[PDB]
Amino acid sequence: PLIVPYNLPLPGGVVPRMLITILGTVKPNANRIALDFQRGNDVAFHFNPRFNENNRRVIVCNTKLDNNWGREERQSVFPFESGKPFKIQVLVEPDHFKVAVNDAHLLQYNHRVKKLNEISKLGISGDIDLTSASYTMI
Ligand SMILES: Cc1nnc([C@@H]2O[C@H](CO)[C@H](O)[C@H](n3cc(-c4cc(F)c(Cl)c(F)c4)nn3)[C@H]2O)n1-c1cc(Cl)ccc1C(F)(F)F
Repeated sequence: PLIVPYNLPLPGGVVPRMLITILGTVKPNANRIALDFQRGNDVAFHFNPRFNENNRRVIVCNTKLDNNWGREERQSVFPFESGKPFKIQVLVEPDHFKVAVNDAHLLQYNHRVKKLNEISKLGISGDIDLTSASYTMI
């Protein structure tokens, strides 16, 4: 097992064709999950499934620069289920991050932070148990 919050180092940051794979299980009474692609204390890409925001399931994606959150990107397609195993894949593409859950494409998030090499850490937090987190260039 892996400790949560988990820090997956990205020495030399993200680069196109980098495939990050995370394997785990959502906890039985999960409230939220978060992946944080960090550039120091800024968050180039925050991917946040909320099991209950205003009584609705939603994935909120955003960038935090200099302590302030920008323009939220929201989507109602929500494949995570409490108590069930998951596989998240994040494929870094030239102009966006592609996100797939359990081999099904979920969403993409266009790069706001364009200096990709400075996005040096992936924080993985929230209501999950984690078994694997790594990346391979494809
Ligand atoms: C309203 C509102 N309700 N939530 C948010 C923030 O929305 C952001 C996206 O826009 C991030 O999701 C922030 N966030 C979530 C977490 C996290 C997630 C986890 F799952 C865990 Cl486990 C964990 F510990 C931590 N840390 N920071 C979250 O606090 N905002 C919001 C939205 C905007 Cl655009 C601007 C300002 C706010 C503010 F926070 F000030 F209120």
